[PDB]
Amino acid sequence: TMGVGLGFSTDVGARARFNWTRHWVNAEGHSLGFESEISAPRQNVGAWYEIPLDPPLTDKLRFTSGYQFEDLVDTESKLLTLGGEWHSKRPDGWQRVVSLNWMREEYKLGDDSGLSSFLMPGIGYSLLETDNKVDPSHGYRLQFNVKGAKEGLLADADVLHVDAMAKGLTSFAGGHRLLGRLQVGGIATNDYKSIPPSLRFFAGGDQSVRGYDYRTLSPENSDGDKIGGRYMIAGSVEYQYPLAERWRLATFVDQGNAFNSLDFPSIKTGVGFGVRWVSPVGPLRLDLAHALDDDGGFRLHFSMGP
Ligand SMILES: [Pt+2]
Ligand SMILES: [Pt+2]
Ligand SMILES: [Pt+2]
Ligand SMILES: [Pt+2]
Ligand SMILES: [Pt+2]
Repeated sequence: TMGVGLGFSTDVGARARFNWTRHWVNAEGHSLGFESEISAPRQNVGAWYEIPLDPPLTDKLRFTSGYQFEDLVDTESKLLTLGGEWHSKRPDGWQRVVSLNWMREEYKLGDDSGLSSFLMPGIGYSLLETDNKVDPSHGYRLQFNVKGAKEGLLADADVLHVDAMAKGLTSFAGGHRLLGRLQVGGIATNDYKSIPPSLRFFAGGDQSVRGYDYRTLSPENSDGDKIGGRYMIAGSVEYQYPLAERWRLATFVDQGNAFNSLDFPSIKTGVGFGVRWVSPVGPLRLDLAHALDDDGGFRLHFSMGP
């Protein structure tokens, strides 16, 4: 299968995606792959190899490697990664993923720098339940993921990173939709300074807290630079009114922040309204949001997501 993509976002700007899938390499049903995405603030390249186990569809190994450059707000990171995964799914729909990932990261947090490396195991569970694929009328997504590391065991620090997300949709009356969204993240450690950007948390953006620019909701250090938070929350509620076929009208309320203290979350609130269009290039969403907290102006968001 082949793929090329063009995109735009308020978050990262113009964007190009590429995919290369090779669906059968050998008699055991192995799959080969490549993918990349190029945007001004972020560029990455990736490869993957797949081996079907038994049952062929729900159990498999996927070996992967990757590179990602990221220059966002006041932090930069060159991230190199290798990994092995074992996917397995029970009839509920609960997908477990057992992973072993090694990574090396060159990073700049504010006015400093680092290079650190980790071999970290992770486990994930997912659940996805919807009615159909171009017109979903109700459904949900549950995602849970924990990874961790022990210093000495190829790690500059001890790490316990946890992230979880939940999406839900209901249609009621004559096609009136309600959309619900929650996301939480946390990392526990005894050496926060050795902890690179990829393991820290940021908030704000199209799919996070609308009304605020991408990854700007964050703790700052002594000198006033957004260096990344130990924790995050992001929640959103959206009402959609079907206005025409392929056209919906949404209004929303968002809340969220990235923060270092459970006692001072400093929750930010965004509100707004937008237009949704299921176009022949994808679900496009164009939003107008007024940030109510901090120093709030008005903001234009563009995105092409589910
Ligand atoms: Pt999977
Ligand atoms: Pt990692
Ligand atoms: Pt998600
Ligand atoms: Pt602007
Ligand atoms: Pt896209």
